[PDB]
Amino acid sequence: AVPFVEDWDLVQTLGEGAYGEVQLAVNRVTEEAVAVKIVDMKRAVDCPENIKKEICINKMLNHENVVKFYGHRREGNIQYLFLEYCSGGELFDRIEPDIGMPEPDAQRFFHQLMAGVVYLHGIGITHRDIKPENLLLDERDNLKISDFGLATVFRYNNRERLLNKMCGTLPYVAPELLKRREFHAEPVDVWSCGIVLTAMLAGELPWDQPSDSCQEYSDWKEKKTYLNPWKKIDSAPLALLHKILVENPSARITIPDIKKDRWYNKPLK
Ligand SMILES: N[C@H](COc1cncc(-c2ccc3c(c2)/C(=C/c2ccc[nH]2)C(=O)N3)c1)Cc1c[nH]c2ccccc12
Repeated sequence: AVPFVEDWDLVQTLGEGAYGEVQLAVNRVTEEAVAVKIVDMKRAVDCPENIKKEICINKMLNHENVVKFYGHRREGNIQYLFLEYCSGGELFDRIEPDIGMPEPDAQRFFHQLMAGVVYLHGIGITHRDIKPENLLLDERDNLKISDFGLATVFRYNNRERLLNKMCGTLPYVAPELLKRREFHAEPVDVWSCGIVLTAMLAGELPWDQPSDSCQEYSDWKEKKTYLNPWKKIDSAPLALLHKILVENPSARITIPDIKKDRWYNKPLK
């Protein structure tokens, strides 16, 4: 075999957190760039099971819209995850505050968001947590979902399993996830997408949590869109968010339909 092909240099860190340390690894021969997550299984009850599922799931993914997987290699506590690098950073830094971005692009990024999700759900896999700082980019600004830590299989042998685990992100989390003891899983993800849109359409979140106890959120129901944060969102998409961000998860436009949307299939715009 070719010499020095297993050695990757550690240039800079891509992040930092309570998850671990995803460093940017570069080959030693080809200079092939890759990201490496350094999750640490500590003590005697916490990650050893949560990192296994992640590693266990990333072994199913295979789409140009999802953090490509390569492998891993356990070294006791220090675990290394080799996932497709991204020079296009996160979409999170592509959103201007109280502004957003060129509509013609949000429509774009949205599509890809649906492709990955479509994909996932296709094989019965919920991400249970979507958001800009997760939706990465590449050299061609091609959206690429990431972070399958809070992922879980909702469908196995054509037998959808309902959920109950309330793990996500309060603003981006669905509303029924904070109301019903049990609930489907596909929807929640779609709802989490709607935000992503307005997030790229308004350059600001809509609320803190989809609860009647939250000011604005209450108004979004009364259809109070007049000059509210949903003022920077033209009808075209806002009409889609009306259908998306719907109270009754048992009446929330799907993806096969999001696809059928009018703003969703509008040229350039
Ligand atoms: N590990 C997390 C980051 O979330 C991730 C979890 N799992 C996987 C990834 C991940 C996977 C593949 C990746 C990247 C990131 C990545 C990031 C990147 C940054 C700049 C350019 N590229 C890349 O190019 N390929 C990222 C750090 C964190 C944990 N808790 C936090 C609280 C606040 C801020 C950060 C964190």
